[PDB]
Amino acid sequence: TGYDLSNSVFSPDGRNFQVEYAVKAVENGTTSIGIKCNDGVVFAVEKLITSKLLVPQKNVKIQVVDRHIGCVYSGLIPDGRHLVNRGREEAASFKKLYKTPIPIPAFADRLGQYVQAHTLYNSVRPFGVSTIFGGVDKNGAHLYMLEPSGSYWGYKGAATGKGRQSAKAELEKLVDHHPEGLSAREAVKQAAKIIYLAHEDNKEKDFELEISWCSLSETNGLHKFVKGDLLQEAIDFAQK
Amino acid sequence: DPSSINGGIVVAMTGKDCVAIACDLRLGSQSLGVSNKFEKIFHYGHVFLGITGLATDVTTLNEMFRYKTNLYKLKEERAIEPETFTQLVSSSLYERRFGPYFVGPVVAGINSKSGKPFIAGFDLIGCIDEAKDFIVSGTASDQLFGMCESLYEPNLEPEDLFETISQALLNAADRDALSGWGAVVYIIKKDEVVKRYLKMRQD
Amino acid sequence: QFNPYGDNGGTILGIAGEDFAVLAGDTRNITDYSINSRYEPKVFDCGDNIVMSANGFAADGDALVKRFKNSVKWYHFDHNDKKLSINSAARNIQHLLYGKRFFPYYVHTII
Amino acid sequence: RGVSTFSPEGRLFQVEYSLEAIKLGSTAIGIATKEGVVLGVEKRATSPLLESDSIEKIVEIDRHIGCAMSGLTADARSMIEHARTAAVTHNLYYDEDINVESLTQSVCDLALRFGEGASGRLMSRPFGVALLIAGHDADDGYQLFHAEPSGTFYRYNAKAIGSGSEGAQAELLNEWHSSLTLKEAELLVLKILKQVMEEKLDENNAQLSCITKQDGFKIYDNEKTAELIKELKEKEA
Amino acid sequence: GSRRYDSRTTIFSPEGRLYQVEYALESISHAGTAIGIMASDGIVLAAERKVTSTLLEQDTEKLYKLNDKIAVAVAGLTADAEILINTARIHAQNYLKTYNEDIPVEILVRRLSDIKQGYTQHGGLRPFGVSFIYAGYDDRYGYQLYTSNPSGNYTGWKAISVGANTSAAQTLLQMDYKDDMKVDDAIELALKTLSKTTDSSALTYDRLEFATIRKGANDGEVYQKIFKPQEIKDILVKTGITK
Amino acid sequence: YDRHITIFSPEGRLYQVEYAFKATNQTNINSLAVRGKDCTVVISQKKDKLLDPTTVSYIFCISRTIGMVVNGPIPDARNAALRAKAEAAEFRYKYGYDMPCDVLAKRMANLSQIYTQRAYMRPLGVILTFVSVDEELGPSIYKTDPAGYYVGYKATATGPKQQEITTNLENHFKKSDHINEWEKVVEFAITHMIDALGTEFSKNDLEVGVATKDKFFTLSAENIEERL
Amino acid sequence: TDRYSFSLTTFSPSGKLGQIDYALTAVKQGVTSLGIKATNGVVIATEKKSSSPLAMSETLSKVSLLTPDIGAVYSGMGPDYRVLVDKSRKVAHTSYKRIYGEYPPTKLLVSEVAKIMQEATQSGGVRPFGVSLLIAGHDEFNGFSLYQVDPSGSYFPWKATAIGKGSVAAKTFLEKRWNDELELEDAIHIALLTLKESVEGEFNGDTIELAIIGDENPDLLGYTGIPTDGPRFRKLTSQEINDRL
Amino acid sequence: GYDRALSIFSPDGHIFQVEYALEAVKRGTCAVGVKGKNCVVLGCERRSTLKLQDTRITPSKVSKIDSHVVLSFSGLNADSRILIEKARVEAQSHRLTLEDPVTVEYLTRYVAGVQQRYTQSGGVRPFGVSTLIAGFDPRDDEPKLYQTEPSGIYSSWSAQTIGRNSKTVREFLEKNYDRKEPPATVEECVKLTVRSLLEVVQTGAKNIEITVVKPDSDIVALSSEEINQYVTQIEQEKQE
Amino acid sequence: NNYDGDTVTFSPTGRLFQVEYALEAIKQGSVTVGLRSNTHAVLVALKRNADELSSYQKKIIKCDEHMGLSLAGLAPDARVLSNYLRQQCNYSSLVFNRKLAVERAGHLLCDKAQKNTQSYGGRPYGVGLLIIGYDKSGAHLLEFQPSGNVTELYGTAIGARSQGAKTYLERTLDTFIKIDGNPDELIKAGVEAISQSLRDESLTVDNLSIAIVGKDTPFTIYDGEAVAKYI
Repeated sequence: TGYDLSNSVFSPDGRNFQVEYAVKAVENGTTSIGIKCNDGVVFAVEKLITSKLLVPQKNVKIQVVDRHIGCVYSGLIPDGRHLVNRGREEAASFKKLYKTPIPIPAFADRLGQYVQAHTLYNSVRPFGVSTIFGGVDKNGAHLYMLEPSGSYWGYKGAATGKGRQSAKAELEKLVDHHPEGLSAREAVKQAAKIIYLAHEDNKEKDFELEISWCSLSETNGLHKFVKGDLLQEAIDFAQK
Repeated sequence: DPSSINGGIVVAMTGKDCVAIACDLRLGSQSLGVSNKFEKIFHYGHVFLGITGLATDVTTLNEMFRYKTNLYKLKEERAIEPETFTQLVSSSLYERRFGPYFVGPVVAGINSKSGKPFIAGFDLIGCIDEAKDFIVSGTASDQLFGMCESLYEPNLEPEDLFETISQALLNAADRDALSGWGAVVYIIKKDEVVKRYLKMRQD
Repeated sequence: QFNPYGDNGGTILGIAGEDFAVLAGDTRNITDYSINSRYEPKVFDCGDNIVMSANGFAADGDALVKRFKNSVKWYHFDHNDKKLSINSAARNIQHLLYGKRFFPYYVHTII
Repeated sequence: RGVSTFSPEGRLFQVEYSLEAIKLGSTAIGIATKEGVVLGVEKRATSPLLESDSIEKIVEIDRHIGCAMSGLTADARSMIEHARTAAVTHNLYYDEDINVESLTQSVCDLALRFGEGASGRLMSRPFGVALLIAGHDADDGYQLFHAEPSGTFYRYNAKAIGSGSEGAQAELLNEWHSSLTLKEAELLVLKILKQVMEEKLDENNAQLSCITKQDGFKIYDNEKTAELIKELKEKEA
Repeated sequence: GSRRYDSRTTIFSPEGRLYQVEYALESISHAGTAIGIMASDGIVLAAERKVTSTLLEQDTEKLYKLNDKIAVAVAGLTADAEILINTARIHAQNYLKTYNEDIPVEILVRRLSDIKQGYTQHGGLRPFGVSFIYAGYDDRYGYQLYTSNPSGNYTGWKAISVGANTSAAQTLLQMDYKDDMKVDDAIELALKTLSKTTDSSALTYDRLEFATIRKGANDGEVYQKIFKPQEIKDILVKTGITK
Repeated sequence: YDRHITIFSPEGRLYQVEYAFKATNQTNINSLAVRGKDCTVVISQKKDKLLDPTTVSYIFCISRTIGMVVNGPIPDARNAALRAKAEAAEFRYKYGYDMPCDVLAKRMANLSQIYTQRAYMRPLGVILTFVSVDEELGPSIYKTDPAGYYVGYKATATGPKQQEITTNLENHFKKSDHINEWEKVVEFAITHMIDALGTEFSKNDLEVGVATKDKFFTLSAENIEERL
Repeated sequence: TDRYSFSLTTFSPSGKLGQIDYALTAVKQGVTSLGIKATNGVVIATEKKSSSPLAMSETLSKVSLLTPDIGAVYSGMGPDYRVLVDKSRKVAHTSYKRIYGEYPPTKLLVSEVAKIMQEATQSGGVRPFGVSLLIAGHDEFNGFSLYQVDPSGSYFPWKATAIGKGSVAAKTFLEKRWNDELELEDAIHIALLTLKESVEGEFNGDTIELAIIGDENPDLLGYTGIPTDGPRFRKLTSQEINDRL
Repeated sequence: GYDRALSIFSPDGHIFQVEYALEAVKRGTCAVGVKGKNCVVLGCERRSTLKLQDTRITPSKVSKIDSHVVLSFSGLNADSRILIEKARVEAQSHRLTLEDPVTVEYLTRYVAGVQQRYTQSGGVRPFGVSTLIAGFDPRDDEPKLYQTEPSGIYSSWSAQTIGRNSKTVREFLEKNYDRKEPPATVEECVKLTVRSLLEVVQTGAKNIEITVVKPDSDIVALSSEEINQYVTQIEQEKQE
Repeated sequence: NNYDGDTVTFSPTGRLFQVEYALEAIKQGSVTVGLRSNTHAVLVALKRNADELSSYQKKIIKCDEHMGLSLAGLAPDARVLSNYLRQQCNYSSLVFNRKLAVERAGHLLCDKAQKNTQSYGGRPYGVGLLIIGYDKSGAHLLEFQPSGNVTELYGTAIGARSQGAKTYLERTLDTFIKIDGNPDELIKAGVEAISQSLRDESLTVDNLSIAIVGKDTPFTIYDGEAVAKYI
């Protein structure tokens, strides 16, 4: 009843309703997906073309942290940009202190602490974004998803946004059918296919597909967008 | 040296169930005598304090210790004893470890509960020197040491203690250019305090 | 023991005519007895038909010139693109110089 | 609801309420011609024992800039101090008179300071007073501006503020033309003030001031205003 | 934010009143009675103990000393009163240090009143729920009696009462008071007023605090005496209460 | 109201603290801690194909000797874990010897009490169980709650189904303190949990933390299967 | 972020500070604790309740040494008492011992604790402490003393008193057995008898905590050599309590 | 710190705290000031408090801000003391900086500025005081009177009353005070002030205080005997 | 509605009502249109006046020699944002001898707007902005909303009744895309687009303002007689 009007107020059942409302805000965004392959990660996202006056291939959504971390988010885009700026500051501080690129689990913990710190007071608002991020470090490839409550986990495949249910079903089938794993290019094709399938929930507007990847054998452990013939091949595979 | 600008000397001795504290009266700037009525001895209840050094620092420390002793009496509902006042003086001095007061304080008293005379001296940063015989301070400290190591006896009646401390003070002050324009002696018993002004050559 | 200043040499000259002004400068930059460069201009056109030269320690002079150009830009922004006259520029430069009264620019300025 | 809350229509509550407060003030009229700008105010004395010479609704910001106020006139003193300081500091920094529009923009930036400043909170509420700023500069000649606690200012050929602003402005719409002389502007200001004032107009209930390039800002004495009122009465009847 | 939980302790009412100040006065009106009487040669303070009136209560709470010449009687919260008393003691010592003279009573009273008023005007904190009766001596006016309330107002009185039965005590004190009374007559009047206004079976010695400020009594110019329970019992026997 | 911030109710209660206690049971996971007179053993009941199981854990390594288990939501759990690690490191730097388990528990309980007394701070809806083998006290289990209350235990259990485990432990101790046996203590705790709850916990259904004299570590799934 | 700069404790229209009254209610819901002052000592006693049967109740002590000659006990909220004890020890060191070289008297330390408790009822954004404290001490110039401190910062000196659930009955019992001539053993016996009434479970040495301010204990002073150097405060072991039972 | 906006605007454009401060001024005792040909007279009403009040030590309402300037008030007494202290400090500072004592108008403007600042600043409440400021400018023989209000408005006035039944006294003044021929001697001004005060204060002549201000810093507080003489003369002339 | 008090409160459906109220403030402003080609970028603005005796409110603000914007909504917020953008461009030039890219300025505005919708004590801005510029990548047009969203478009319109102009721009996209080297034609296309949002008024020299930037053209503003040839 009255327990939903302020952040960091426990309900009688032990709930924080402002965080749940932030999750509701997240559920109204576009679909973002991440796939973990044998030696890297692939991030894919759908961008709605509200008007034909939007310049194609501009308005980039996927963002980069340091030179090896990829991040995408669903929800209120400015909140995601705020979180990415904070993550860039954290990575810079870690690199300055310890002369090594920040490991992915450490970056995930720093982001989680920052998100969680916004559920502790009623003078601030929880972040309205769910973030799928990851990359490659000395231990290998890592993929994580972070929720508005500050909780995060590592995933074999993650999906968020309005079309999250169908994307999760497709990811589960993909994981079940490939116990050994997937290559980076095959992961790019599958991400294109899954984004196209998940868009079928929202047929009212056209969409553009954006894909990025970070792999040891394809980008030498750096994060790079997919823009050339590979992007067209993935689009053709998805539309097939 | 700020400590040797104004001049002045203070002595303290223990005799039987009694104590004695004496000081000179001169106040001069560098070599010109300004005042012959500058007393360096104050008392807060039954505890006596004599301060040598910069006259400004002497007055400031007297005012500050009067402040602190009044507040102590208000909170504790009893007068402060010499043994606790010594610790208070040491802490007050060490709180200015780097901007120190250029002072030579000496504490003399009789403990109300025990009746034992107590005496102590301090440097400018609050190091405590406890003595069973005597304490000296001022520009004529070496002369005072020479007089006291020869004239003092372990147990003296107040009448004899008066003569001993007075002669030590006068003969040490007559060999110090910056000390001596008058002299005051305090003889302190359990229930009586006597103050005497000595006759001196002035110059 | 650091000596944040230098000399850098150079010579400038300003002459005012009946309907014109002239500001001339040497183009030689030296440290003590070596030549840093033979063509390093020290006279600049700082907008609104105003020319400026701050001769002496080169770093301080460059900083002062950059600050004055920025001041002209903000004067245009804040006053509806009004032309900055020469006396107003002189006063603004006086304030810029006196803003470092106790750590001054080591230059002689002519506009 | 804080002091910086948006209404569902897209407006700030405190600014609208301050405008309502301004609507309760006494009437001030400004008229701009090519021979100078005229400002005029009514002196709303509460009691017969109140000495009207102590009521000062028209103040000088600089030799070439004057101002009149309406509403909570106590709040205007801080803004007047700010404007005088801005003009004097501009003269110090640039050896030139400040433009009227720049001074008005500085005053509006100050008025914004119940929230975020113009360059990135000095008070807990917006001002409750509106200003008529008259001036002359070499770039734009004679100018009249209306400044409001919303941080927005306008330029007017003629403007009226205060309790009787609507009727006075309606009269100004039908009576202002670009060929008005200074004396005609003075008579028009007096006539509109007499129309909007409940009390009978005289040399004590109202005062006039003028800004010219030659003589600068000046406030008329009571004798000159009385002569002008007599001239207006004779001309009208 | 936290705007909902703010009670706005420093705002006016539509009638021009401060709610917190009035409520603190009402809180004080339920505390033990204190009375101050000034005669031509001294001052008497008498505080009737109200709380913690039990047999196993060691006397070892209402009368306090500020300096060697000024004392106070407290009505209200004891801990807030102790805070203000510590501040007043520090102020008196600061004045002595600066000017090498004893602080006049009015200056200290006005300083305490200003401290009280500050909590009423600015900040978001509750006012002090304490009323003080000051009894002091100075070379300007001689013997002085003051009172100060949470509103920050201080007033000088010949005879005053603060506490549970201020109306009845003041009505009693308006009569039977003369400008030429002595210290013993003032003591008798204070005890009689306390006995008449007491809402208890008897006015015993263990429910009272007494203090006098006069001249002499094994002291110099001015002596402050805080009565022991035995002295209070002897005074009660002498006056006629015999309780 | 008094039910939104940490102020007293008319009955002297603090509703936000009680609601945080309720929040401590958001995850239906039970944990059990026992002592073996030479070691300390904690076992937790971790329970989607998309998740990476190795990243899911409620057992933290606060320092070389101190281990922690949390009951409650994972964000507050990680908040507390980071705070405890920082406190232990600061203690070791400042005082020159390893932080003991009981002192760390007291420090965390003091922080929780601060949360319960300050309005702008909300309590953390977690229950913290610290285990170690102290060089002065031997095996040690200490537990702190959102109210600021902490105590040491011979053995303890946390979760929704904690009454059954507590009753079974008390019956075992009455039969007869500690366990007189680290692997044997681990198997004892596994069997105790199985008997208290039911079914057969596979290697993926539990996580085990073991604290020995100079170390605290966590067993892998292969080690847990080896116990089974 | 922290915008709670306003008092959470305010006067009601009737003149009552509600939060302090609620803290007093929380105290009155707490377990019983007692203090008795004899001619040659002071006894402070309390009941030890265990949250769980598997909890080592020895690790939690409701009686705490403040100074070698001053100890304390409480009724109310445990964590508040723990924090208050830490603060009281720190204030004892930083306000008196570092200035005069001696531990403070009982009354001055009680006054400092009362100041700390009062500040929590007027400063912004805080809740008053929900405890009541009994403090027992000895000093050279005042002898033995016992004090009670309330959540509002009011403190009173007591010949004997009790706080907690069974406060009224224990107070009546102690009133009926006061004679101004008791010794330490008599006070300990009276305290045990009064506690036996207010304890519902087992009444032994593992469910009672007793402490005494008595005579100096040279054995509890890990060095020899200074004639003027004693810790009067002493906590009775469970074995001694069982023997006295 | 505490910086809540206590004084804000209402939907009708009013600031309620200022109006309530004006009501607080209304609750205060009645003060009056009159201008003479060469003097200013300030009259105040004493509250009918208990007869056990000591007149020597109680504050006497009329306070000398400087040897040539006095101030009286109506409203809360302690707030008035704060304003009086600020005015005295400012007068000394001005005399220091400009080598001349303040004018009456300058001090009035300073006090009004303090009141306005409290009306506009955050975390404080406005003063519940209205003030009358009287005096003579240095080397000037022109009487000066001014009134200041909680909002910050000030004006000069030839005769003015504040507090409680100030309307009746103001009507009496308007009926009896002539601008063309103000009272010539000090006695006439004192008589007018006393007669105006007697219109609301029927509790006797004991509760009336009179202060006379004359140029070259001539400030005299009349004794109770003189005020009683004036009152007896007025009573005698009342009937015949 | 109890959820619209401040900007730190979500609704049960996950909406920020103060942001929506700021958007409503935008929707009541005068229409402005932005357009661009591969070589030039253009802003067209319809001014408004209080009454006949009043001047018209300015709507176009120059940020730097290669960049400017037009506003719709609360003008002081536009002044604050424009001053911030001027400072950022000046910093880029002073420190790197570099002309700030349009996309980076959009990012900066997004970041500055986001911080005002997540913390207590501050309101979101109440203005929408159309930003034109020319940099090393050519001509750019951006649309900024106070929620923090910034979009890059070929053309757009904001303010009251901007839908007609937006539809006109969407229909004639391929035409104005290729108006390279002919600034007057692009300006006339923009004027025709803004003519679609007029209902009871006609464009005059007093209520029409135009701005243009381009490959060789610094950001320039035309008003008054300077627009008489475009009417």
